[PDB]
Amino acid sequence: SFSGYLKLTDNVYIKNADIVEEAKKVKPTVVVNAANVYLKHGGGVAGALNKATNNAMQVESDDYIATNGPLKVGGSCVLSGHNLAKHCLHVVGPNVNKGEDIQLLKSAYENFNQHEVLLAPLLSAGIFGADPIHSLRVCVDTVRTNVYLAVFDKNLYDKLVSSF
Ligand SMILES: CS(=O)(=O)Nc1cccc([C@@H](CC(=O)O)NC(=O)c2ncnc3[nH]ccc23)c1
Repeated sequence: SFSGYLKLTDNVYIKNADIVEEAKKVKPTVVVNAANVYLKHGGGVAGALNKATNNAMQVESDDYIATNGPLKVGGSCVLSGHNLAKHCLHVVGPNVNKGEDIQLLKSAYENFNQHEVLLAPLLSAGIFGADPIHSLRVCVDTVRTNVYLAVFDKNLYDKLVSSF
């Protein structure tokens, strides 16, 4: 039920929207979380998604980590979407502020290819420290499935479209 999106390519779409509000409106099959390897959803997209689930996402994530250990940078896991989606694909993009290799951003986007359609943020952008224009280019050049990108900041949305 996605609406108001601008088509960038055959499979990539973009909208100036809060991913939490977009998830509550659409209730997609898959919402992507901008996760860290420990699934500690403190801030950014992860903190906002977890807060919308009344912390049920953090409780579920802590049990997952206790059983399986941390994810790899560039890796992912599928957990419940709670009240936002059927599923949440927790994807770990490299955190540039922590010295993580930006080359892992392509591996992180490759996780999207296991799902026919997804609502997602730009990986590694925001508090993760990477250039969002770079993140959109890697998204477009890596993801082959249908991805609906929610870009929170209006000025960033405008720059992303103008420079595409
Ligand atoms: C530094 S920047 O990436 O160019 N600018 C930026 C400006 C404002 C925000 C951001 C990042 C910050 C971050 O969550 O780590 N936000 C998002 O990517 C985002 N996207 C969709 N829906 C959302 N709901 C809550 C956050 C959010 C980034």
